[PDB]
Amino acid sequence: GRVIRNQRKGAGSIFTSHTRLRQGAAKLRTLDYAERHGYIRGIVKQIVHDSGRGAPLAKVVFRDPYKYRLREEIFIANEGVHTGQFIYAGKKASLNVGNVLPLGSVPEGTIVSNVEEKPGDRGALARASGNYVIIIGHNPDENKTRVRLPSGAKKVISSDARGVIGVIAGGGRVDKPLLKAGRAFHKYRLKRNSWPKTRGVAMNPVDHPHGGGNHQHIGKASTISRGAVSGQKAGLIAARRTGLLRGSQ
RNA sequence: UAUGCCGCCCGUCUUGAAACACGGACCAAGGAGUCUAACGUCUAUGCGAGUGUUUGGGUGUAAAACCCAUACGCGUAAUGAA
RNA sequence: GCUGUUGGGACCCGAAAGAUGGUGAACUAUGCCUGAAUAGGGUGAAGCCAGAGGAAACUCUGGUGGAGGCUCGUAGCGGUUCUGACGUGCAAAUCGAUCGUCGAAUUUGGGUAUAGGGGCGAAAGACUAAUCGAACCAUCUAGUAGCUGGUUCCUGCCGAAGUU
RNA sequence: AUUUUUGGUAAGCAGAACUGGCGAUGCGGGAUGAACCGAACGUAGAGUUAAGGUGCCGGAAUACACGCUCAUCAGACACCA
RNA sequence: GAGUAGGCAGGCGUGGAGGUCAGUGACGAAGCCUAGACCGUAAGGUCGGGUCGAACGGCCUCUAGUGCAGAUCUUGGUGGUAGUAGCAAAUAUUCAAAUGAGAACUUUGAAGACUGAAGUGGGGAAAGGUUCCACGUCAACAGCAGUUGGACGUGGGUUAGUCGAUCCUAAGAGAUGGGGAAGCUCCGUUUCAAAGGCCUGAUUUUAUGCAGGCCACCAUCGAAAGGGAAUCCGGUUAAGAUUCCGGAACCUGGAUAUGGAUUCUUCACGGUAACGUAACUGAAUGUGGAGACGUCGGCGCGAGCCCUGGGAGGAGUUAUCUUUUCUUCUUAACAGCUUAUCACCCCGGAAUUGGUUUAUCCGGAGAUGGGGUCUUAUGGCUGGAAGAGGCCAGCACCUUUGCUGGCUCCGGUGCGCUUGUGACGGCCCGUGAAAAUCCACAGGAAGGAAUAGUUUUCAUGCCAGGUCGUACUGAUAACCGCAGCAGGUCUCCAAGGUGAACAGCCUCUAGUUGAUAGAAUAAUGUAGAUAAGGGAAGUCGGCAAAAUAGAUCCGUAACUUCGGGAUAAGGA
RNA sequence: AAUUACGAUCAACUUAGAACUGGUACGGACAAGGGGAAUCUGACUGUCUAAUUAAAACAUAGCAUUGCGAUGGUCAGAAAGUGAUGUUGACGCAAUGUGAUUUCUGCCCAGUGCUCUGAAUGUCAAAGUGAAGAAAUUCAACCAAGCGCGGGUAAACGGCGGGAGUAACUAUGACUCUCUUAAGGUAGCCAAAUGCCUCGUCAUCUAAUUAGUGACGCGCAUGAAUGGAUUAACGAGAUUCCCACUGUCCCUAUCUACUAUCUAGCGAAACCACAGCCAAGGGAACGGGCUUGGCAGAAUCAGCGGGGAAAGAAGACCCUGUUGAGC
RNA sequence: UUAUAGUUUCUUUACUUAUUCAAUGAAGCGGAGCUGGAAUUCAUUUUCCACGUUCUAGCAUUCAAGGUCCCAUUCGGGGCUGAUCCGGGUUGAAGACAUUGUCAGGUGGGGAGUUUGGCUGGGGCGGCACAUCUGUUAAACGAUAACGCAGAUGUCCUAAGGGGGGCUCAUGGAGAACAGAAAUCUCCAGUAGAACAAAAGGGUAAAAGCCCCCUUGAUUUUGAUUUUCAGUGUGAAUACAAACCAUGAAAGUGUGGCCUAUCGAUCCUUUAGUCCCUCGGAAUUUGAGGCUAGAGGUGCCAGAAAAGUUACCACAGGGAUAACUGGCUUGUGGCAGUCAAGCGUUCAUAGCGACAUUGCUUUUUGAUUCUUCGAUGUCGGCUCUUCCUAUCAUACCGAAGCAGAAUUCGGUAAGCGUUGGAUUGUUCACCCACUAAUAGGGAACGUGAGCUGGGUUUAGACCGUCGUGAGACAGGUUAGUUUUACCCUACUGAUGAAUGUUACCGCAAUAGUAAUUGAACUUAGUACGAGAGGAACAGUUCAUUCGGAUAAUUGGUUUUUGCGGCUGUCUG
Repeated sequence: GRVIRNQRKGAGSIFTSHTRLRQGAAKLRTLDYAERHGYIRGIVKQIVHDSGRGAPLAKVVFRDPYKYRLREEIFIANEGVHTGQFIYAGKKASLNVGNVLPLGSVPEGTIVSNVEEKPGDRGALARASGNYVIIIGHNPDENKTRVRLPSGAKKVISSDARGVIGVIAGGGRVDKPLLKAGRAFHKYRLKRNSWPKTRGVAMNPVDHPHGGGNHQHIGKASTISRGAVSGQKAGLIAARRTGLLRGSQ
């Protein structure tokens, strides 16, 4: 049998990200002395689009404390952030929308975003459109704060891990229907080559573990094991359950 | 050449080919049981309880011919797993 | 020395295959980069302007505008039917009429990436240089064949088997 | 293929027994035919016959003898139509 | 005395080998040809005749790549079919002369035609590679012909500071440090690297040591369509020209001396202001701009073309008519002075809400109104530049060249066509490259005066611009398809009429008139057509064809996701 | 200074309106929709079998499910100081299914599969542990994961036909039992592209209909995202009927051009054992040749498609082969 | 008992330094000290308590201030602060876990390799005719086949083996309380009609059977022999011999079952035997290996280790073998007789016909496998010719339960014709309608270089059922390339040398041949008939189907491009 679409996506020839039209790596400015001990003021110089990503990027000009420059940094604009407004990044920075303070230096119940998994990561969590973390709990004894992720999972991050206050802008983007194929086409054309997906069942048995038959049908269980080899996984990997539930998910 | 009578197209597989079975338009040339190691039978030749010079040496008119020691193979004893 | 046996290309010619190591994206497939190309019409979306009606709630009219993976149709791109032409052709896929579509999921040049149990696939086992249910080149290789075909002078004598 | 013989409606079908043939076989005859009849074959001459025939084709009695048959679908040589 | 498969024996023939016949042979070896002969049951042998020209044989033995009709055998050659099939799509040729041995095909003239500016026009890209052009020539090729040719023979021809390449980066490809791998080499291109360059004077030790000091996540390749320093006109050759010549520019790199401008504390002044003027210091470093960008719909402007008027020339028609049919009347880069949407500035203080677009946006973060500032795209005029080019007339000139003079002017118009563009607007879960390169500012390092010095962002002046490509076709004959193949192959420019129109049909410019021809008009074909009456009865099936059709007015159903259906239908 | 709705001038083509006129002609050539009533099916535009299939197949938006919070998920690499996603972060990435909108999406974890805040020891490898021995060694308990056992799960694969009798009356909706493991096909739909019988039966369309449509349903073998029932618009899709139209036909005819034909020139190929008259006979059971008859006269031209079991290609169907390949 | 600190022995934590994951251009880490403002126990040697920037889209870069030495006080350049000291651990996670290495268990069609019996009236589905046994086939020795017939085996038995001894079995008859058809008892007959483990056959009467007594010949050693047969194996059997036993008074009999079936190689493993041999430098004991006889098994039974699928398919072959024709056959189908119980008022036969029975045909379907697998183009229709007659109509006849008309049954007879449509691809079928009638057939199931391509049967696709699945379906559905004649013959037409030349006019061998059917008027409302209905020959007039001509007329055709008209454009 052939190597499946799924299998040869990871070889990464044509399936690589379309990265010409993008502004750059959206990160928080590196964890440094000024952010540890005080905070730096930055100016939201412009708020720009980014291709394959449905959340505006806030290009915010900071200074260089050590040499005479203006180190420009590319953020993911929180909703209500505007042009020329002052962003404040550090431990001592005030609790306003746009500001970058460590989760330890923040009260409980805050709606934070662009959070770090490790301290000095420069943003990992709640980075997509209309998504945010809720800082549930705390503990200064073994300084590690409890947080609730957009997936609804509770994690425990260090107190020195930073995050930007408010929700990430561009929310409700998914609640409009994409519409007539071409909208999807154009959406995908600037992220990746993962579009118009052929159904394994509609292929020949060479091409997919679903192929063949005188009727289109999977034939055996679509719930595949976790221990299934890299090449065997087509359907639902390590499916705890299946089917449409009644009442609440 | 005429005349009387006779005479299906060869090769092939086949129980059975003139075959409505296969190859063949025609011609020239090329074109298919070989050599080798090891053996069975039968026969010729030598020597014959022996036999085999030629791996090697000596020699040479020089890949020839001629000469030759010690082994070695086989035979001269079989039967037993031993 | 004839005959015979076995291993060797083993009387000669013949597979579909398999293995090793290499060469192809000048065709077509998909993505990316950087370019280019597409008359004239129909219908008349939002936004906008002026009217009329009614106690009010609110409802009707005319114009404007110029939307649409809208629509007719040219170039273009395609290939439905004629099961037309041709079918030892113009051509190893063309010709003519008829037709699909024609501002986008469009058409396309150059550059660049993906190489064979691999690619690529809006999925037909499709396409990957007229080659694809596993490309092409060389080698292993004179592959093997209980199977087909062939197997070259004369005369003389003898003369079978299809059964255990 | 005659004879014995199983299956089968049957078969130029399938399968046996003994023998003889074709295969591997020309020749005379049954018009023609692998198998039937007669005979098996160096090259010739002469003579005589086999099976089969002797109106004409066609070598050979339109021979002899006793009967039968007249068909507007005569009949005519075994295997064999 | 038969005989397949098969066995065995006796011989026939071939290439070589040892021996022998003191073999044959240029007075003719071998080979081949022979309705001549003889021997042999046969395989075969022997002889005569011819052709030919250099070797060959009998016999006794040795040895083998040793004997052919078949293998859809191999290679090479040859046939019958057969002077047959055929050489029939791109509308089409015809008369005369010339040339020549020879003309349907060549050259010229004259007709008649076609392509019809989405072309059979004029350039190019990739590809080819001399096909370009001249002379000589026709054995081969151009499926007829050939005097012709993209053929054949010998030559000639491609001129660059400005066009490209060269440079920059794009998707990417790739050394390096390193790490993997038995190894071929694989990963990665900023990484767990000690990863060199920049300028000022110095100080004049036949020119070498300083420091003002700075600055550093770092090869290279990658576009003849992206980014990009700078060229235009006229003429010129058999064939080249944005290159040659003539005239005029411009750019970059470097040198420098005058003119200017600035300078009594020196780095200019003016305007309230937007900003202006010929200049009018400016290191490190930092900052910002340009390079730098979608697509579409209408709208304004510009250039070119199209239509069109008067006048100055020439040509065509003229039995009749026509103040008319045709045609020339053109202005490059570059330099100047000027020229505008937009934006901005001052005065002013708006509701009785005004200004205003085709499109409804704008105004107390200051409208309207009055007056100003700028971008110079774009136009105007001028210089270029009339001497050029064009259209003429008169005069000669043996050749080959001329000489002389004249006109080259003034309009108008637009939902026109192409095209550049400016300000807007619709669209997006799509918001539509980067780098080289260049500039500007912030900044204030350093330097600099008046009886002599500053400044090269301005004016003039001086010098240099290498290397490679450059001809030609770009296709119904130059590229790929075995070929001079009805196929395929990327673009640019684009006239008149009809008409909505770049549709179809006809013409102008320019280009071809090439596709074997002549005769005759049977069958059957192929591509076009028409048919009385009936009207799907044909047929698997209304396949094929017929009918309908543009525009204007009238009218428009079920159903509906309320957008449609819709050009419904049905009429005039 | 006395104070209106007005002149001069130049200039395109748009639509109205009337008259006149013709062999009722006028988008005069060119150009240029046939339309209507239904069913099946896919919502639509889009895409592919270059060279026999353009479709109802693929895609699609919508819907649903599954995995994953990075010391990760899916995937790559012989390896690695290696890589894709990822210049990414759940409104994301990855993996499936169904296929617009409307309406709904039932029941079944017994089986296969997947998963787990589930329980022991039922196994339970190597290394380790202990016993015996002179050692090699044999024997024992301890034994990780997974299996096994227990739960969860069907928009996971799938299944859901269930099957009998009694009873008003004349065909039975009340009783009764046993369930194929778990449930017994629910709402719906149909002789449907799924119905064998089948040309089902009834109606309708026709003079006549194995066709069409609408109903009926113990449905050989319909059915709920292996989606079921609708469904406007769309379709070079499959099908039926009607009107217009016609050489499709009754029934053929005629015309044009280019062929064919003849000529000059140039000039192939396929195929070919030898060849080329029949009838019967026998025969590898369908002869050009054989036997017996019929017969039979040079050279041939244009047609033709009866024959040459004509040509094209070592049947691709079927079998065999101790021959392979994709799956 | 613990009080030595002499190892992890096992489990609960901790340390950084290996290993590990990040990030920065390795800037600010850690500890302490200042200033805190303060903690109040109280101004401290006590321990809790921060360390310069926030309304605003500006700016922040070349060490300035004080202080100290040099510059002889020119020029400025330098020390420390400004900005706290010390440790040089860049920062932070993670940590002896993970990572990696090796080995081990699980999972692993993602992937690789390979397999997927045989016989066979084609394969497959069945079956076992594949190893065996009885009877029959089997043709009186033996041997003998088929998917021939009726059956059987993969076991069972310490007694159902061995010996000996007593008795007689099936069944019937007559009889004895309960007791009867059947419980037990007695006698009489009783050639086996019983019994002997099974299948069947053979065998057996003081036994081989049934009852009783004792045993283990169902033992040891190896050889020869018979059947199958190669005179191999295996199995079974026979007869002795040499040992040891059993029984019996003994003769004797006994090496498993009364006889004919009941079973299995090498290699491997395991057991029995034997003071055995070997382990090769020499000893011993384990251990292993040998020697002789068993057992664990191959049922495909002389003994591979083995699942599908292909409608995407492939190669070598095969007419040894299927799907079509043809050939023998004729069951089956179709047609036709003989006999005649009877049906038909009566009446066998006008017309039919039971029970039987003899055929003929090759338009069905089978049976077979002879031809073809280096292909004979595989259904139906369209077209077209010819033939068969088993006659639907027509011609002329005979018969009748024939009055007429109508119909039925036959004869000669294939001359003559035998249709138009709806649905279906269909052949077949079924309806409507006209006709004189709408008979049946053949000719490679006529006819594809004649067409068509609906069906069938390649590849795409959908549904149902089946399959875990790939896939399957002679189930349904839709889309799906139909090639070549120019050769010979045949056929149709067209020439033609030679009969001294040429011309005209003829004859006729042979071959062909063609006409067809209906209606209407009259006969005639006549015959016939109770009536109702209702003929026929003769005499006319027209039609259908066919054929051969012909073009006056009618219609069609138009390149007569004959005339006229009309549009677009070009020729002023």
